Amino acid sequence: PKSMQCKVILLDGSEYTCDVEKRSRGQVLFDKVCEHLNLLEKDYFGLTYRDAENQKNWLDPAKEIKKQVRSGAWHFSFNVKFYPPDPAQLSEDITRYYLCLQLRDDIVSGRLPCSFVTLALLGSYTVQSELGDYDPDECGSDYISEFRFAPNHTKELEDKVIELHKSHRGMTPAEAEMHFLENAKKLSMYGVDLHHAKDSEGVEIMLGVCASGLLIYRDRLRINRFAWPKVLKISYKRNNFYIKIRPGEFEQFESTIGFKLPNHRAAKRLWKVCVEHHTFFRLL
Ligand SMILES: N#Cc1ccc(CNCc2ccc(F)cc2)cc1
Repeated sequence: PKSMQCKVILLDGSEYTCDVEKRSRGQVLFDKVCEHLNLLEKDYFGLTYRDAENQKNWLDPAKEIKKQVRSGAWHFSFNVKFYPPDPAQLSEDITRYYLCLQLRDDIVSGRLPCSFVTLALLGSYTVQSELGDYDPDECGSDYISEFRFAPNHTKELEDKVIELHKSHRGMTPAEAEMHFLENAKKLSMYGVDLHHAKDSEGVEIMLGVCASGLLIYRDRLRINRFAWPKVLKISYKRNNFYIKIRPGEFEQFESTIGFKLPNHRAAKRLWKVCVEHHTFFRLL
């Protein structure tokens, strides 16, 4: 029985390598990675790969791996797929730990914008979880942490992390990670998957996919939001993406809203993530 080597970048930046049968469905690999991570609350997570166009794609666990990666390498990343709106409701601390690792990368990458003070507060909880209580012996007036906290590090940010870290004496790792998540979950771009698009007039917008629905970002002035329960049907056709909205009270007709995506693959990608979010957060 012929087996393919898989490589998976884990959220701590390490590599997990395993072999699966070449006709294996995505679930086979995902189960091996989750067992490696001692992760039981698996439903929030998934594997991504990079396509022939270098776009991030979710590996569909119900479909053959080979039919997805096609001509590319069996190289994947382990990621959060569904960001829980209330991380305190997760059963296990280790689930919150992996969600923290994802969010740290969302911040450093700049996908999750964050004020100076929130960058410092999140960094201070991470340090507290991983190193424990503040130690002046580890940090002089000129201290720079090995921890990546932000898309652009400054000395002022390092100092503020230390100042807040001093205030967390006696905090345990699960406690610190829960505080991290209580702050992170409030950020306006928390768990938002952003997609470049044009409206039915050709104006550049962003479509954001998240627990609370589909967000349209026209710019700092005018942001529309469609809660998932208001959405009856998501479709795509060529480069176009459409949402069918429930009729409003006393309105005779449903309303269909149309967007232009970069190409057909990008319309299909957006359709699939919206459908998956709609289903997940309907049931969660
Ligand atoms: N410079 C340099 C340099 C960078 C990376 C590596 C090893 N990368 C392994 C790896 C590949 C694909 C994958 F998905 C997971 C892990 C070695 C040297």
